[PDB]
Amino acid sequence: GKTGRKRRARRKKGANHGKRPNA
Amino acid sequence: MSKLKITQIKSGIATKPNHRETLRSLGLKRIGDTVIKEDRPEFRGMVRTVRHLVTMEE
Amino acid sequence: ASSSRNGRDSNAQRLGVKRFGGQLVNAGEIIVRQRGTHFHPGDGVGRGGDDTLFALRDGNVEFGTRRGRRVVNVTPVE
RNA sequence: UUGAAGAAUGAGCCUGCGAGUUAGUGAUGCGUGGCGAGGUUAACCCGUGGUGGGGGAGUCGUAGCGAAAGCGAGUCCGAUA
RNA sequence: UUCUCCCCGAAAUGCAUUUAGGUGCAGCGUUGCGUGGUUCUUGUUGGAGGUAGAGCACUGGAUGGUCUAGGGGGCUUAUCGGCUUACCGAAAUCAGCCAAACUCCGAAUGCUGGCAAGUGUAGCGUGGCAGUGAGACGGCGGGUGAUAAGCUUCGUCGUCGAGAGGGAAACAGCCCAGAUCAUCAGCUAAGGCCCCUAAGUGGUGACUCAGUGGGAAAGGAUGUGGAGUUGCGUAGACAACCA
RNA sequence: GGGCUUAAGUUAUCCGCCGAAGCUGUGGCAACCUGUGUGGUUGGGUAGGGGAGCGUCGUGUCAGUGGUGAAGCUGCCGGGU
RNA sequence: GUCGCCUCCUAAAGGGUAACGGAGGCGCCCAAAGGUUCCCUCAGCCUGGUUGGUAAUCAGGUGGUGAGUGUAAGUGCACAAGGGGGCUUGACUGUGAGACUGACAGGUCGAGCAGGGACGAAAGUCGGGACUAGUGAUCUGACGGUGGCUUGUGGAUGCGCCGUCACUCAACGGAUAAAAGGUACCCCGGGAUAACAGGCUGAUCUUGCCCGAGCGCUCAUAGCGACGGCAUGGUUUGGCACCUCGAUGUCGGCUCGUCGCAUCCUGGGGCUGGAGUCGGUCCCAAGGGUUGGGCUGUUCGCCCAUUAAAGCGGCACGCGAGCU
RNA sequence: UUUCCGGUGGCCAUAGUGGAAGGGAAACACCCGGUCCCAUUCCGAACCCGGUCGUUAAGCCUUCCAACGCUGAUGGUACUGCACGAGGGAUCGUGUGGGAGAGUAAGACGCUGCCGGAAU
Ligand SMILES: [Mg+2]
Ligand SMILES: [Mg+2]
Ligand SMILES: [Mg+2]
Ligand SMILES: [Mg+2]
Ligand SMILES: [Mg+2]
Ligand SMILES: [Mg+2]
Ligand SMILES: [Mg+2]
Ligand SMILES: [Mg+2]
Ligand SMILES: [Mg+2]
Ligand SMILES: [Mg+2]
Ligand SMILES: [Mg+2]
Ligand SMILES: [Mg+2]
Ligand SMILES: [Mg+2]
Ligand SMILES: [Mg+2]
Ligand SMILES: [Mg+2]
Ligand SMILES: [Mg+2]
Ligand SMILES: [Mg+2]
Ligand SMILES: [Mg+2]
Ligand SMILES: [Mg+2]
Ligand SMILES: [Mg+2]
Ligand SMILES: [Mg+2]
Ligand SMILES: [Mg+2]
Ligand SMILES: [Mg+2]
Ligand SMILES: [Mg+2]
Ligand SMILES: [Mg+2]
Ligand SMILES: [Mg+2]
Ligand SMILES: [Mg+2]
Ligand SMILES: [Mg+2]
Ligand SMILES: [Mg+2]
Ligand SMILES: [Mg+2]
Ligand SMILES: [Mg+2]
Ligand SMILES: [Mg+2]
Ligand SMILES: [Mg+2]
Ligand SMILES: [Mg+2]
Ligand SMILES: [Mg+2]
Ligand SMILES: [Mg+2]
Ligand SMILES: [Mg+2]
Ligand SMILES: [Mg+2]
Ligand SMILES: [Mg+2]
Ligand SMILES: [Mg+2]
Ligand SMILES: [Mg+2]
Ligand SMILES: [Mg+2]
Ligand SMILES: [Mg+2]
Ligand SMILES: [Mg+2]
Ligand SMILES: [Mg+2]
Ligand SMILES: [Mg+2]
Ligand SMILES: [Mg+2]
Ligand SMILES: [Mg+2]
Ligand SMILES: [Mg+2]
Ligand SMILES: [Mg+2]
Ligand SMILES: [Mg+2]
Ligand SMILES: [Mg+2]
Ligand SMILES: [Mg+2]
Ligand SMILES: [Mg+2]
Ligand SMILES: [Mg+2]
Ligand SMILES: [Mg+2]
Ligand SMILES: [Mg+2]
Ligand SMILES: [Mg+2]
Ligand SMILES: [Mg+2]
Ligand SMILES: [Mg+2]
Ligand SMILES: [Mg+2]
Ligand SMILES: [Mg+2]
Ligand SMILES: [Mg+2]
Ligand SMILES: [Mg+2]
Ligand SMILES: [Mg+2]
Ligand SMILES: [Mg+2]
Ligand SMILES: [Mg+2]
Ligand SMILES: [Mg+2]
Ligand SMILES: [Mg+2]
Ligand SMILES: [Mg+2]
Ligand SMILES: [Mg+2]
Ligand SMILES: [Mg+2]
Ligand SMILES: [Mg+2]
Ligand SMILES: [Mg+2]
Ligand SMILES: [Mg+2]
Ligand SMILES: [Mg+2]
Repeated sequence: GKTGRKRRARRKKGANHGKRPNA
Repeated sequence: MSKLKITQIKSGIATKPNHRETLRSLGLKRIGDTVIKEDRPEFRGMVRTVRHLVTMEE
Repeated sequence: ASSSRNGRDSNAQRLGVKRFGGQLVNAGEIIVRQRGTHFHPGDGVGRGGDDTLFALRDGNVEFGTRRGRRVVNVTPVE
């Protein structure tokens, strides 16, 4: 799903270091 | 013996309990705290164990 | 639906070496719990009914080879 | 509640009211006071004048071990082990 | 389930349960008394191992080759015996392989002793009082599941829970960092410096022209820069143009 | 998000700065440790444990006070962690 | 289906470690299959040999563990713990330094000593079995022994102690000695937990795509697309149990629309074509339009008569404080 | 003292396996008997007893042979503690420590203690 894909891809932001709650 | 100079540059939060206990044994208590230790292999070992948290000099 | 013909297991028995090399022991102290003689009784070490190796005397535990066997000895304390 | 600004619950508003109490010479700690190898009374009696005095029956401490007879700084299992 | 502040500060685990949203015991909190480096970290020194990896000694799985017992098909024709065996083929052997329940091997770590140094005031004994025994996500190593789930169930560390502040547009669990109060001082962390928005429309050298940056696969494509190897070539190459 | 290729994109590198309740400076408070002239360490916090208090009502005692105005209510000006 | 116990794997080289994870076993057996002492070495293979064959018994050669082990599996065991003979009862009584392992109940090992034995020339070994399952707390009752106690005394009787017995208490830490069902007539915390919707996921479904065996007289690619491969969508069936159980009303029609384009018609264009007429297919394109009836509660579907056409989907499978 | 040999340990293949050559003074051994102790789940084969004639054929001993097996670095690689990083995702990379297995060069036809023997 689009929402799931965006949620998973949000972990690629700079301040996060490849990790994010709920992937 | 060259009197190693060790200062803490990163916090102990979220580090491993090994690393936190190593900092305690080195006597560092805050970020920016500095201690002087002899050029002894045990202290070199502590420094290399927490090498990502401290910097060392002479 | 379906079912499993498995799910049974035995309780943990807690085998293994209980006193490692150089560790000071008293007479009668258990050195290793085991099934079969993976370690044979050496000098100063007795073997029990369930193949437990225990100390026959005070001293330090060492692991070695006696002829062709892996053995556990208790060197008498200096 | 893993997680609530939550579209989970309750509350319209104010004022008043509304939930860890009390009784045991209960059990067990602690603080403190008294006395101390002793401590302490209960009922009850006297004080119609009370909160004071008497009352040591009891009760805890003073020796333990054993199922017990028993023995006792030992005792019990045991063979005076 | 009603006033305040000071100090410390959890658990959502194990075992058992007519038990599973309850409870007892242990774990973890606090506190009195006692014992004092016994704890912990690092170094050094010594132990037991069978995981990762790897391997084919074993047990299974397996590809091809050689070779072959022995089975199938034929005839001459068979009681044989022969031609065949151009078909099948155990085993053995050669070469390449596979494995949570394979191992001739075998780490890193971890665990556990001795010694040394460092160290908060850690550890331990024994009493008083608990709460908790519904966990969550992330990293790493696994099982269940479909190479699924913000899934489920373990190992381990972290945060959240019970954590404000900075970053992540917003955004319990990610990153930085643990808030004693005051300050219209300074330096930094992560992250940032065109404007929103504090600080560089920074310097120098490359690349991109797709708004790629600012989501995606098998596959496809004279996009573009750079680095090779190699064939042919002023015996005259590749195109274009006359037989 | 505006907008950005005339990078405000990617990348290598160099020089600066911004940036938190982190660190430092300064002032106040507090817990604990220590030889007791110093100083050191510490003070996010739910369930929960420990410690010390504020306010209300009654009451023993002492000192009182009140129609030259108590309680209560309600302003203002102050005080304490 | 499972519940206690044992072995292996999962288990991440100590120990421990969960799932309705993956494999199996146990509720015994043995008077020798226990103790001791001495002796022995297997399976397989090759050769020869009456019956006799792959394989009985025999001989020689080879062969170190691939046989064997009462019984699962692992760890062991060839020095044998495997095979055989002799003699035996230690498958003892009184004990247990010191440890292992559990929250505990508990589970396990054990040197040394005494008594009285077995075996061995002795050294020595023997408190069952190569090891680890073959088991059940307490209560209550029972039998044997003992004689501690006995309510005035002596008896008796009863009890205590020691040994032992009686539970598929198998839901195996064992609620009672004693127990099955119905509730749509039902009544009185949880979104800790199901049905509906939302969310995640995308197996399935769906829509594409890559490869091109083949089919298409001929001719992979007019048009098709085998075997395989890669994804989209989130509307199908599911998986999950995150939201709501101090209420998020659940099918179809009616009414009112709005949005997507994966276009039914109308508009445009390629390739084929295709004589023309028509068609079919890959692009563009969502402006407008997209009928009325029979059957069934239906969605779906079939049918009748039309039409330029009778599209597919989203909006809590749009829309019950709008209706049905 | 040395050499050689017989016993009895230790390391447990660098020692084994296989092939070749040679040796016995004491010793070991095969060998010769079974009368005697004793013995065969039959057998004086073995065990045991009595001899040491015969014999180095074998055991045993010495020398030689890397042939099978065994031993085996250095360097690299896998993996990995800690710290990070990159992909839509299976998964991958780097820093800092540790670091195999296999394979390669190579080693190796054993080493060592005590007692006894015959000679020196
Ligand atoms: Mg999808
Ligand atoms: Mg035994
Ligand atoms: Mg036994
Ligand atoms: Mg919830
Ligand atoms: Mg609300
Ligand atoms: Mg609201
Ligand atoms: Mg509720
Ligand atoms: Mg309400
Ligand atoms: Mg109210
Ligand atoms: Mg008296
Ligand atoms: Mg605190
Ligand atoms: Mg592997
Ligand atoms: Mg508890
Ligand atoms: Mg519970
Ligand atoms: Mg739980
Ligand atoms: Mg759970
Ligand atoms: Mg958990
Ligand atoms: Mg996790
Ligand atoms: Mg998995
Ligand atoms: Mg989860
Ligand atoms: Mg909570
Ligand atoms: Mg926290
Ligand atoms: Mg925060
Ligand atoms: Mg923030
Ligand atoms: Mg913010
Ligand atoms: Mg600055
Ligand atoms: Mg920075
Ligand atoms: Mg703003
Ligand atoms: Mg510029
Ligand atoms: Mg610039
Ligand atoms: Mg594009
Ligand atoms: Mg884009
Ligand atoms: Mg792409
Ligand atoms: Mg500041
Ligand atoms: Mg601060
Ligand atoms: Mg300061
Ligand atoms: Mg505090
Ligand atoms: Mg703080
Ligand atoms: Mg509290
Ligand atoms: Mg007056
Ligand atoms: Mg009053
Ligand atoms: Mg383990
Ligand atoms: Mg481990
Ligand atoms: Mg668990
Ligand atoms: Mg036997
Ligand atoms: Mg018995
Ligand atoms: Mg003991
Ligand atoms: Mg057991
Ligand atoms: Mg005896
Ligand atoms: Mg005798
Ligand atoms: Mg047996
Ligand atoms: Mg036996
Ligand atoms: Mg009962
Ligand atoms: Mg009487
Ligand atoms: Mg007895
Ligand atoms: Mg049970
Ligand atoms: Mg019962
Ligand atoms: Mg009815
Ligand atoms: Mg109800
Ligand atoms: Mg839920
Ligand atoms: Mg709940
Ligand atoms: Mg649902
Ligand atoms: Mg909803
Ligand atoms: Mg669904
Ligand atoms: Mg579910
Ligand atoms: Mg769950
Ligand atoms: Mg409501
Ligand atoms: Mg279109
Ligand atoms: Mg339309
Ligand atoms: Mg439009
Ligand atoms: Mg139908
Ligand atoms: Mg529609
Ligand atoms: Mg609906
Ligand atoms: Mg409505
Ligand atoms: Mg090697
Ligand atoms: Mg190597």
